[PDB]
Amino acid sequence: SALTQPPAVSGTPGQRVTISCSGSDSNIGRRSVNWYQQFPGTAPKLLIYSNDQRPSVVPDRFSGSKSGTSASLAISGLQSEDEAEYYCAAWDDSLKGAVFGGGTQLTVLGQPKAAPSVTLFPPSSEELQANKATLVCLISDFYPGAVTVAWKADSSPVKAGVETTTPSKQSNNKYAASSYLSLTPEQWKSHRSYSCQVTHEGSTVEKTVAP
Amino acid sequence: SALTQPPAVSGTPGQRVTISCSGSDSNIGRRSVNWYQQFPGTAPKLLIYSNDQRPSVVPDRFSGSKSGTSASLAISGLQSEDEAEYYCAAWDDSLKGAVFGGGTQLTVLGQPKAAPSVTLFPPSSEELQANKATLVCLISDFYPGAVTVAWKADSSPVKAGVETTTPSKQSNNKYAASSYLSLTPEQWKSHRSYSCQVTHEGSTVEKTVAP
Amino acid sequence: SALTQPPAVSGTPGQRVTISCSGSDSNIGRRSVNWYQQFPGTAPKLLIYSNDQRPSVVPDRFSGSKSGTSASLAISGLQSEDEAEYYCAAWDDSLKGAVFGGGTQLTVLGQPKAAPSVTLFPPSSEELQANKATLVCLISDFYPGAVTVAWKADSSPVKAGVETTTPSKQSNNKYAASSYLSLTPEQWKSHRSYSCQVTHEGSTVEKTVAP
Amino acid sequence: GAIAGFTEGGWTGMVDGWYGYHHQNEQGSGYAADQKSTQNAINGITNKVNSVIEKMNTMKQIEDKIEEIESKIWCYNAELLVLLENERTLDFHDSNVKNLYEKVKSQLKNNAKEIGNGCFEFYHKCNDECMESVKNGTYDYPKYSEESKLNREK
Amino acid sequence: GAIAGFTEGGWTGMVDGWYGYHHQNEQGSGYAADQKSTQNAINGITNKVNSVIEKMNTMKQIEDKIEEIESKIWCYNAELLVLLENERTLDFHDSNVKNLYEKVKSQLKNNAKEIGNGCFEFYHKCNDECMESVKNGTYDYPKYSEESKLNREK
Amino acid sequence: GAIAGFTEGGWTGMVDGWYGYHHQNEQGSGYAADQKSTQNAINGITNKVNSVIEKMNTMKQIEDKIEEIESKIWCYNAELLVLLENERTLDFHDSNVKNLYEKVKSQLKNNAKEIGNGCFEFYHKCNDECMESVKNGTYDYPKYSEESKLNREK
Amino acid sequence: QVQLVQSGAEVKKPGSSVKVSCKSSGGTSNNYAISWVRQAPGQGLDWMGGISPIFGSTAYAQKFQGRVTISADIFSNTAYMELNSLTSEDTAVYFCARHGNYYYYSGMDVWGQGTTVTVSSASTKGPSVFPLAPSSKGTAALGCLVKDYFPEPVTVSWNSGALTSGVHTFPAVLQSSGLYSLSSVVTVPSSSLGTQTYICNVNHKPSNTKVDKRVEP
Amino acid sequence: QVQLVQSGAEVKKPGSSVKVSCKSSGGTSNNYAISWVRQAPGQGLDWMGGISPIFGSTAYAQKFQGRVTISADIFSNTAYMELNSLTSEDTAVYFCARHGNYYYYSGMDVWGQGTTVTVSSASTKGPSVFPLAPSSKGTAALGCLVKDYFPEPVTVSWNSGALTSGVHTFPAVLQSSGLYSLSSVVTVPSSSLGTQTYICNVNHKPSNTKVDKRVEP
Amino acid sequence: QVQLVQSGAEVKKPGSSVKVSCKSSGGTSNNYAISWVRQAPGQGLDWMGGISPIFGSTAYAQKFQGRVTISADIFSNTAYMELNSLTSEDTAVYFCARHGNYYYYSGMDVWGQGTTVTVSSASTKGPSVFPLAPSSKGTAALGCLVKDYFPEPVTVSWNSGALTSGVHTFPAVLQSSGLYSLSSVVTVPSSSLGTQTYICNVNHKPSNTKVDKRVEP
Amino acid sequence: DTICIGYHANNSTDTVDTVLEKNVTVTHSVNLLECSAKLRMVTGLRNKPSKQ
Amino acid sequence: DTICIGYHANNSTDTVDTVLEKNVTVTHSVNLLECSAKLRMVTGLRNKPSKQ
Amino acid sequence: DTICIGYHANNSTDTVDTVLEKNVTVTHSVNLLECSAKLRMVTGLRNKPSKQ
Repeated sequence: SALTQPPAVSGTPGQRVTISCSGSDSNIGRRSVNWYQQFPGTAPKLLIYSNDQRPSVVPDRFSGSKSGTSASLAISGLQSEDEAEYYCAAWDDSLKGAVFGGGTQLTVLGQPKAAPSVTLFPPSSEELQANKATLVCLISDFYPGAVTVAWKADSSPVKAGVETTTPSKQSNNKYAASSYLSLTPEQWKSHRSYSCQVTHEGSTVEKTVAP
Repeated sequence: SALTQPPAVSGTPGQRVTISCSGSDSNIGRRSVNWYQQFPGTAPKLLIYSNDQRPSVVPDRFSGSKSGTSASLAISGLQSEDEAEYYCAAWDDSLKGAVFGGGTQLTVLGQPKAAPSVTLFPPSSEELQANKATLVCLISDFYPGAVTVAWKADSSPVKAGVETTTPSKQSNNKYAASSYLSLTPEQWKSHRSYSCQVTHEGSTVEKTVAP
Repeated sequence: SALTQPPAVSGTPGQRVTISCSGSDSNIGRRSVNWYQQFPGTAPKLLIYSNDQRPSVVPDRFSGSKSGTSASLAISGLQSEDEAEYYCAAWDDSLKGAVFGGGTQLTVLGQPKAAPSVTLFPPSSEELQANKATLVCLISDFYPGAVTVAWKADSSPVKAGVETTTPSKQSNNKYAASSYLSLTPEQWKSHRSYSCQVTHEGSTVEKTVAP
Repeated sequence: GAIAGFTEGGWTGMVDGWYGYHHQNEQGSGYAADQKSTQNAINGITNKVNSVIEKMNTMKQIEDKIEEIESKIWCYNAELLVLLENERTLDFHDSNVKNLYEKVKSQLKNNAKEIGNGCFEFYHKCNDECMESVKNGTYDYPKYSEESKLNREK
Repeated sequence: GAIAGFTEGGWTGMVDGWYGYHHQNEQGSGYAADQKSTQNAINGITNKVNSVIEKMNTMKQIEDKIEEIESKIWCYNAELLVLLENERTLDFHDSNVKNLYEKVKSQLKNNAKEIGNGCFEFYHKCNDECMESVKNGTYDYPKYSEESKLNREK
Repeated sequence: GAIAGFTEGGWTGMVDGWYGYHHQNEQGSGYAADQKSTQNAINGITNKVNSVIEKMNTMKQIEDKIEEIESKIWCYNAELLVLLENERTLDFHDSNVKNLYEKVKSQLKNNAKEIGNGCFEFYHKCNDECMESVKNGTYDYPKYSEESKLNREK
Repeated sequence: QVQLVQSGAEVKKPGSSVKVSCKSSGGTSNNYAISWVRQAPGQGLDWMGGISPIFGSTAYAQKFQGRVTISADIFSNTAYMELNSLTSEDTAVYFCARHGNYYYYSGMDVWGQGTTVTVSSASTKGPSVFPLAPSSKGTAALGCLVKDYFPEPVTVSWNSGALTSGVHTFPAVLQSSGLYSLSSVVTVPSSSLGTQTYICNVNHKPSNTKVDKRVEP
Repeated sequence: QVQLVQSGAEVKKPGSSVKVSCKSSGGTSNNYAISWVRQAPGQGLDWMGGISPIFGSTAYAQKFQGRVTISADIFSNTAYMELNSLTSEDTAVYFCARHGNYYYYSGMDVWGQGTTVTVSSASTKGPSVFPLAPSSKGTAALGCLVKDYFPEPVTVSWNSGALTSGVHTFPAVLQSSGLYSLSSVVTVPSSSLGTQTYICNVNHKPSNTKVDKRVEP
Repeated sequence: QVQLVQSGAEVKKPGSSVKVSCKSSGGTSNNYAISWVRQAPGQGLDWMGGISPIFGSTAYAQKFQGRVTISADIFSNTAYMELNSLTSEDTAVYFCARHGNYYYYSGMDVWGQGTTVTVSSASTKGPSVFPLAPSSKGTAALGCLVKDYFPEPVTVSWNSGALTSGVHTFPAVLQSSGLYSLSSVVTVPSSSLGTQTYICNVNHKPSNTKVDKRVEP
Repeated sequence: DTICIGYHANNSTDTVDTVLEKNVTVTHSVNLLECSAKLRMVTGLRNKPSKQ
Repeated sequence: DTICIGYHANNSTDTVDTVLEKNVTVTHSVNLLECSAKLRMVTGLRNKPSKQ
Repeated sequence: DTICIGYHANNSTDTVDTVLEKNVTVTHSVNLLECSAKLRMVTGLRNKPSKQ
């Protein structure tokens, strides 16, 4: 890929920070560059075209310049909803093709620790009749993102059958994750109670279900 | 109206007389003139077009000239059937419209006194049954045109209900007129006889009907 | 006819002989000549066109030249199957028409005397029932062509009713002829036997039929 | 600004006819349209019209489905026969007025010569007198060859 | 009066073909038509014909009212497909003979040069010899460049 | 050999659009196509398409014999409406680019003048600077009238 | 054999509008200019305007501009004139006329019969016809009396237009009540008296009254 | 594979007219000039004229001008020749021929079978066929006798053209009565004698007599 | 109001081929260039190529040349992309995009929802859905468990898309057996408990499983 | 002096279709429909007004 | 000397219609009708004879 | 220096029919048939490539 972008950027709310794009004579050097915005799991939106030109929907706080063989974009009054990845793009005459930058991930200087809402779901009744037992611990309401959940049978941990997802952004953007405990009704019939234990930044939250 | 004609002309049978048409630079002065013939109650016929040009049906005795800002037409060997009114016409560029002269009435030096045939008509029989009585005095066969008719009940005149037409030309052209006596069968039942009295150039003709 | 050819030519097998065509300035002089081949009773075949040009089917042994106001064609290695008549042709501008030569008949130096197969045919049986008697002497298998056939009733000749054809070429080309004896069953009932007598180059062959 | 001539446009000011003339001698301007050929054009044009309009007009759903069939045909049939004579009405126009050029190149000879645009400047001075004769088709040329032959000198 | 060339008319006198030539060297006149392309024209022209004629042919009043429907369609259908290839038969003609110009402007080079009208006057004198070579497509030009290059002097 | 210009052909090398330009100042070659009018052309061209495709779609042998009737009509009906807009799609093209000539004869004035073929040689030397302004429609001419007026001297 | 045939006479009250038709019968006049010219009773000719349908010109007199609309139907070979906001001065006889050419300079060479248009505050009523018996006098007189008709004008013919000689039809009289009346008479010979019959045709469009009464001894 | 197929032979009495057809079978010749050339018996070729239907030329020999009409039907790929006011000199065999190109300068490269046209004062009558039994002689002879036919010419084939070897068909003789007669014979082997049958086809169009008789032992 | 609507996600095993559609709904984009750009998971944008149907251009990225075919149907306003010889690197999300103009220089201004294409050796199987009862907690939590589905991805909506607030649908987990499973939850108020019902919509095209289960107390 | 030959023009906004061309403005035409609603036939000439 | 290239002309009075034009006289055509009675198809060229 | 205005050409072998002309090669067209089997409609321009 023909166009050069820093891998990640960060900014405080309200500050101005800028992201650069370096190409060669074959692309930006003789042609206009377009840059795109991506929020996770959704399609891109066009922010600027023809170097410095701005689209009807886009806020004036975004503005552009390109020089020589490189182009750069400044976001003023950086705000939290702006958190997303944005890509440079251009036509390349050597390739006789469109090219994109590697991409730049923007982070907004985080907001304070927020604890999760954890919800644990029971075997649906048909499901035990079906041959099944599954526990769903829904870990929700979290901010900023990476933590560990350990699960107990009685008060004793279970390694087997545990699959825990890596974190994902919610729509107004803070994170949630999923972990599932797989296993058959005899395992269930036998027990106790079951618990999902979430510890965040060293502090642990637990919920329990019983047959 | 843009074009100038004498109001009336007269001629003896066989003589040549001429009728003039005066316009301004806006009409005849730069464009051709057409002149038209009118016998009473019927549509016009075209006699000359393009100043001096003559139509297939028209006698050579009609011929034309136009000069400067005026035009004139001569009728040779004037004859009695020629008795009618003839109009000059032209295109006007200022008006961007066609114009006509005021018109000229031609009279042929009259032929001798001819007395009328007077005919008086009875109530039709249905008409008396209908609520009606009307007398129709048809005064016919007259030459030249204006006379007075006075009507009598018994031998006494009646002013009321009498309406007498002003004279009109017949087709081979001498005149006829109509006068009507209006009134209800009691007026009729009561009377006498009724008469319509026509006096022409001081000499009187009468016809009578009785119930 | 505008184009000049010798009436007849002869050649030995294998020799080269040439046939000439003389025209005037009006035909060959300004236009190309085409020459045609005719075998008896069939349509012509085109041998050469555009003076010297040769058609796909034709053997190289035929070749052409034309000069000035005359044209000539040579047949090399003359062979017997070549026996036929060939015609010169050209466009004529004075006539504004196509012209042909008088034609030239080619003969190949004959092959030895070959005697005829003579076959005599009987009245068909229906035919005597029909009112008829006819004798058909088919004289076949002959080479070169002109001979006389005399017919006998008993051993006595009959002049009446005899019609003998002039000779015709067979397909691989040697000749055959036909003579017919016409006459009514009484003539037949009465007789003898009937014979057709063919004598060729002074030697006579006979066949006989009997009722 | 100036005036015109065919090549770059028609004449709004000329209203006396489809085809026609206008002249500028020292007297003054004045559009004069050619009744001559404006008429014989229209007459044929008129005759093309009625010749077109002479052609207008010669199980339940079977009847309809047919009715709509010739509603279909005829309606495009027309559309066909509209674009046709329309185009060739319009080659008829341009034809006539190049014919209304040969008009007097076969008359104005070499006394004026093509400005290019479709106008003429006379080696003459041609008054009302003169343009009228052109319009008439009168336009002689024993006229005054001489002076133009001189005037030609230019 | 003189002769012609395309621009202002075709040749009644040329009968040997649709397209073709005529020359006037000091020998004499004589219309000579181009068999070359008159043929390959006709062949295609002929092929256009059968290609057209290959298309001919694929409750009481219902049957009739239908019968008259395709009597109608087909009959104009044809009329459609007549004006078409007729017009484009006629662009095919004019095309060929401007192609029968490139003929030898890509051969006669600069030895004659366009009279304008569609004829040529040689910087040469080209006898039967020579026009034949043109007609043949032979027409070399190491011919005699020199003299024409001189003759050019004019 | 050299390059081109309309008159004798289109440009294989120009791919940025239907219509457009190319220039040769002393810097170097480079085909530049006119987005300006290539777009508004296509938009209308596109609009001609759906306008065409909007028209597609509105006793035993009676039904068939009818079915085949509008199989017949419609199928030629189309054929009609294909040759039409095709021809007039193609007068629309040539129209635009003579309009893409008036483009800057109403701008390049008398600073270059028609080569004939459809190109221009400047009484100027017009760098990237300059052709861009032409392309922009910017092309002023208080520019440098003077030198061209001098350069004109040639 | 072209002739222009105009619609029959119409009468409408003021402020209303009227449309008059002129049909070119026996051929087309589309390649000609046709003009409308009006003649008020006992007055001169007045150009209203004209139309040349194929040429494409429609022209109007200045005084009648904006009030008159002139139109043509090429299919029917008929030209129409429509006048609006009628007043008493618009009462007149209206003619249609064909110029010599496509334009209005040329002479008007085919003329319509003329159409009478009467502007009156009024309510149209139909005539009653009554026979006038051959009471009076080789010659005799007979007639029809046309009674109580509004508004003008009425046409009278005898025996389907078959009867042509010696017929005179009188002008109307306007009575004090405001209604027209008329008589039509023809003098024909006394010889056919008893055997042969006379029949009357009376028609007047505003009423569209076409009425027949036959006169008997 | 183009071939020109001409109509069969015709015979008409003098002063009458005849039309001869030449069909281009297996393709079209419309893009070619086709000429008509006649050969009188034992005489040279004579150009009558030609036609090039797509090119648009129709040409005539000078001697035959005004008497001959040459035409083509492009649809049927058939060209026609019609001659009028026949006399005895017009008795001949008529060929149709295709030139190499659209014009008549080029060689004539496809030739019709030829059509015989006979001009005779006469009344056409049909032939009667009678078998000629294998009376005479590994080889044998059989035939058909064609009796009493007017006018010339007649075609004979055996067993539908299936029979090809050793067949010779004789020239006709003209008898004193004025009628033609002929015999057709084929010599075939004696070996098939008894088992295998021989069948005769005789046809001559002026009579349009196509007649069949089979020969038996 | 134009929007580009792409076909749903597809999954095919390697070496096979896939065709992706992009429909221009609410209007046409034929006068525009449309490009196909792919984004592999957590990776940058990659131009594959583009087509401008009315203009007549079809363009391809160099790396994808010969393997990708881009097409458009002007009638349906739909553009198609087809890729061949799939391998694991071709697993990605594929977007369709419209340029600002007829050409590819211009910015891409209307974007499709994106279509996920997964290349896996695998045999597609359908999910089973089971309700997650409002067991846990003015606020409550309910959900659906999506069990045993191959391959990715599955879409979940509640009550026909009528239900919009407080719904979070989780990422899938890939189990040791190799099958995906997921849960979808929404937190809604406790107030409607007993009266009002919640209904689940689960669909995933490779299985084309669209499955419904409603959650009850 | 000069003389020019010219053809009519006017302020008509009326338009027609031809085989070759679409919506040409012409000075005058008649409308034939006393179906698909497109049948104007030209009588006048191509409308190409001067300017001043 | 000169050489000219030319096309055929003749004295044919035959005429055809084209999309664009009416009754053009051409040197040769074939008539297709072995309905509305107008179907002549041209084979020859436009007939434009010299003069002398 | 020079500047030229030009139109597109390419290596397309695609062809269409017009009222006036047959099989013209053009750079691009769309095919309408998703009967007589002839309905190509042009979008591109007449294909007339330079040479070199």
